[PDB]
Amino acid sequence: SNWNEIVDSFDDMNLSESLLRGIYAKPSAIQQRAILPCIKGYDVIAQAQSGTGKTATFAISILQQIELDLTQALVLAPTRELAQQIQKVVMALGCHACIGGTNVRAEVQKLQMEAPHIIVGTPGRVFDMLNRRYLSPKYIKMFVLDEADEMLSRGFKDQIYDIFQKLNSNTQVVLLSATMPSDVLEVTKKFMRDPIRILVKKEIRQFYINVEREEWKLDTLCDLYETLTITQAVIFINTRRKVDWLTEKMHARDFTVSAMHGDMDQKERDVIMREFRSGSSRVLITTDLLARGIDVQQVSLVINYDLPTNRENYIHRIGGRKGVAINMVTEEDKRTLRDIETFYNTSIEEM
Amino acid sequence: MEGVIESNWNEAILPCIKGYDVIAQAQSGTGKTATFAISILQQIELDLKATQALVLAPTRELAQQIQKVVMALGDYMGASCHACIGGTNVRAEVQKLQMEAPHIIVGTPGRVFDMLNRRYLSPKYIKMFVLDEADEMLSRGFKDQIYDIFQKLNSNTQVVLLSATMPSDVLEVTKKFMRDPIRILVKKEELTLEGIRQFYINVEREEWKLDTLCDLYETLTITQAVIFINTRRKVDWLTEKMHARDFTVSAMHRDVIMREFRSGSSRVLITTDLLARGIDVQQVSLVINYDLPTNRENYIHRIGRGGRFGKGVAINMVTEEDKRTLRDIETFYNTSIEEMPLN
Amino acid sequence: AFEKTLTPIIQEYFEHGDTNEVAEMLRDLNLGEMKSGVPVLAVSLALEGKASHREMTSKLLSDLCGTVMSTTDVEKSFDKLLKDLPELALDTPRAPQLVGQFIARAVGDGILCNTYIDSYKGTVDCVQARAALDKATVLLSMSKKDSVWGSGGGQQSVNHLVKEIDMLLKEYLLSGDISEAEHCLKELEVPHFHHELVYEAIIMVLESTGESTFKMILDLLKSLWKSSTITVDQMKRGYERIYNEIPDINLDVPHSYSVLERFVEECFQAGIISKQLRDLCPSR
Repeated sequence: SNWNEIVDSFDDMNLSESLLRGIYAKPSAIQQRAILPCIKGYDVIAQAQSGTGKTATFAISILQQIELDLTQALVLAPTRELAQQIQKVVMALGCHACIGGTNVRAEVQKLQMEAPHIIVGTPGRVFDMLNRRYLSPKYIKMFVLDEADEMLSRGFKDQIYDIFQKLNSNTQVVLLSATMPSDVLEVTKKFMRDPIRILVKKEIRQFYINVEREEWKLDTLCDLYETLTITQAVIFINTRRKVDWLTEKMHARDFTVSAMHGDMDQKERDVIMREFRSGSSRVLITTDLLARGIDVQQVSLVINYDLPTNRENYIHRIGGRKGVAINMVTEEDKRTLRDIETFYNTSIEEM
Repeated sequence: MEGVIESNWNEAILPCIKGYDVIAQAQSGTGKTATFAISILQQIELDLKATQALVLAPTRELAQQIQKVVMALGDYMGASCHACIGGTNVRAEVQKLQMEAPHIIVGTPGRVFDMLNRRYLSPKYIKMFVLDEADEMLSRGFKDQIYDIFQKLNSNTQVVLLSATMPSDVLEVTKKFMRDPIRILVKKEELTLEGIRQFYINVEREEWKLDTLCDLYETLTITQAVIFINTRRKVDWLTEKMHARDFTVSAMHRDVIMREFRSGSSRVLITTDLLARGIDVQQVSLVINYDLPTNRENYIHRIGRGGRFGKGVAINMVTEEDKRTLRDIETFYNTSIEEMPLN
Repeated sequence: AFEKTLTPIIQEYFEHGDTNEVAEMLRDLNLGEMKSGVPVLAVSLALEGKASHREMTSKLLSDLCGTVMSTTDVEKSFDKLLKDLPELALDTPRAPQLVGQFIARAVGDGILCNTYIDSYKGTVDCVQARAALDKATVLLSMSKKDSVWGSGGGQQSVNHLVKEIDMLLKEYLLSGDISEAEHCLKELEVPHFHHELVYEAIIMVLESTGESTFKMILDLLKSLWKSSTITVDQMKRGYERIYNEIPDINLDVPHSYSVLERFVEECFQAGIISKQLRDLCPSR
């Protein structure tokens, strides 16, 4: 890494107003090393784990360097899933994600007449669309390569090369990736002239009780309520219907409680978060699904009412650092929890 | 090793499984079938004035249907069959049950259990016990009640269980109740759109409909066709606007006078979905959807055909309103509906 | 003959969904005394059908109320309904709980005034009426949403159904609960659109990394196959859709043709598609 000069402040890159409206709805990660670098029009290359931070960094640049009078930006992601989240996150500061569902003729009909705004997609789809001239390589001075390592190992090589040989030489090229094998190096070479090499790498008590009947779970949860009695806690159960079930069972038992399910759209979804920070909604019941948008930061307590069936999700639940994690287990769940204590040499102790 | 008796579609002459418990996989609505009826009928001692079979069904409506069909066939033999229905006439119901112990009782598990459990109806002579559509019955909660009824029956009772799907709660009833059962698969054709040509007509608005229909009667010189409308007030309006243009047309609204009209002599018929439930709609080559169903699942009950049992032509008339729907119906079924040319 | 008159009207409504046609029909009948009869019938019928019907019935009641009868009429009907619970609950085991949801919805929609429930205070020596009321109470408190019933039914848009089917699948991958998925699939009440289920579950495997999704979706389908929850036809049209769309899927998934084939093989292996269908799978 050759550029260690950082910009920690709120407002050094004298950002415009079409910008501080979204930051509202402390930039520290890769996002301060690269904060300004692009905002002019430089080619950069960062080695960073994609959390919600990395994929927020460049999202900013793109919208800053816009012109709302004219598509002018191109972002490539390893999957269609990651492409939509990007699109939301992006539109969430004021751009159209590429589906190839059975809905494509209305999609592209949409994209001929007046559509091209900003664009993000997989290398494969985006190419197809550039070719079929559905997408215009014209005034597109920004080229982002998100998670290149992943794009590459998914066999996206050709398409990435082809898509550039389709664009002007002037274009800004930013590549992001957690790792840098020889194929990733090779592209910086052939795509960029004189790059900024960044690197921000390397980037909690846990118990378990033993309810013997799975009906005892609601009960050992209202034990804990007396004995937690905080004005904040998040409860992870595994299914929408269980979320609803248990929410009812709480009112039943005169405990106020908050329910984040999944057919509650984003409109009134965020209704709670803001009030949950206030200590108003005492407890928050959720699936780790619509943890799509959640804040497990100001949450000093997390109850896994159901164990996550996937290790890697276990880490997305638990969340400076300061919080606790309580896990409920049943006599047929127990076989397979000591299994989580094998990818994790960090212990989970008896209650 | 695991045996099955396999059977192909639907179509007393019938075989008669005495004694063996039977797990039958069959689609919903076999309880309404002449085959169901005979299965049970032919095993009743007509001179035991007692209840000899018990049929459980998941709802009062399905229960009446089963009884309707049984009785249609049963007055000949002298066989009697009551569907427990409850309602304003309970007391008479319950009096009949006692006084005449009918041969075949059909009803929901809850009601039947209730009748058994306060002595209106006896287990003594029940040699046969049928759980029609067991999957539906478990789904609506009837399970404790099925158990409770089973417990009251003689160990030699034949148990028969018919169900479309065979989830594990249904297998549990099986494992728990049955000895050495015979499994039977009964296949029927899925309805399908394949082998029906589907065309549309982009009329502008309702007013325009009536005319576009009569032209069609001319053009296609139609002898025999089924026309679908979403209401019966509309089904009647339209049959009038139709002796006011004179067409040999008959609107659907008595089992004998209706079966006669099932093939008058290649005629023309106007119905709702609910009333065409009472008519074998897939013997007819041309179906025309004057209204298009607002429930998408109703679409294939209107025009769908038997996979080989049945091949036809279907015509849809849309609007600016309804364009959006017809495409939804097209997406729903993964199918094509093309615009109707003169050719 | 007042049930004979009214039942068809209501059942037909259940098919078409247009409460105006029901309203008019009733106006054209002039009930007066027996207005409060209608919501009793409708609810009874809905208690014996699926959620979708129950949804349709709440809605019919909202509309009927104002325009063809009063909340006074409505309130009588529910009084009746709770009087009846003991009998109803014989053909509808969860009837107390379900009437409690109609009640709860009917407050919500102000066709039952806001003191209906407390008007029952210290009265009932009917356990089931009280259970109805408790449910409605609890429900009403914690709604200080959109629908207590589902939102399945052939009356929904393919869009909405797609969103559910997606939900459902995304959910299973985190749950592991095949049974929860079978259930959600059933609540959509849309058995001729099951091919979407199949379709979207295969596309999930195609676009997935590792061996997990692979395994989980294959388990799901095997189970659905084994119980006949999904028909052979509907499974068929499901694969045939992928078969035909694997070019386009391949845009976003270069390796797609590779897993497709590996997956399709494991199906044939586990007994769930025929040779015909396995052999009709695109090769690379």
